[PDB]
Amino acid sequence: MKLSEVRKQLEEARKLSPVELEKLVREKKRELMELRFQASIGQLSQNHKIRDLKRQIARLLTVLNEKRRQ
RNA sequence: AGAUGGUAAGGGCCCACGGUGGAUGCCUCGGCACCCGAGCCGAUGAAGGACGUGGCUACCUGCGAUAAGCCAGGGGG
Ligand SMILES: [Mg+2]
Ligand SMILES: [Mg+2]
Ligand SMILES: [Mg+2]
Ligand SMILES: [Mg+2]
Ligand SMILES: [Mg+2]
Ligand SMILES: [Mg+2]
Ligand SMILES: [Mg+2]
Ligand SMILES: [Mg+2]
Ligand SMILES: [Mg+2]
Ligand SMILES: [Mg+2]
Ligand SMILES: [Mg+2]
Ligand SMILES: [Mg+2]
Repeated sequence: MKLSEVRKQLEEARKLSPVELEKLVREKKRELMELRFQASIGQLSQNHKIRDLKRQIARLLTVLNEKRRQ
């Protein structure tokens, strides 16, 4: 993902609530499964997408944790 | 009558060139010694592991379902 889009993800994420973070992670985890399936039948040429999503989910969960941590 | 040479199945010595083999010289990612520095970790679960972890991944390294990585500060260019 582009560095600027990462900052953007963090700012937008940091504005969210725990619950909104949970919904969004769950959606991204879903979107990853779709990607996995496509990789397995050979229809995902754009395979950088998998590394990306996995890190968005990390970043989000990382932030969720920030939120709950205090 | 007499007498003396060309035989090489193969062998031997020498010479040339090779094959095998990995000495020797040079080399060094490594080791060794001394000196200096520095010296605890663990229930906030250690040391050390198992199994995982990559779009394609046998192994090693890294990492832990947030899985060759997540956030922030500093450095660097
Ligand atoms: Mg004769
Ligand atoms: Mg002969
Ligand atoms: Mg002969
Ligand atoms: Mg002889
Ligand atoms: Mg020879
Ligand atoms: Mg020498
Ligand atoms: Mg020590
Ligand atoms: Mg350990
Ligand atoms: Mg491993
Ligand atoms: Mg990042
Ligand atoms: Mg940094
Ligand atoms: Mg920086």
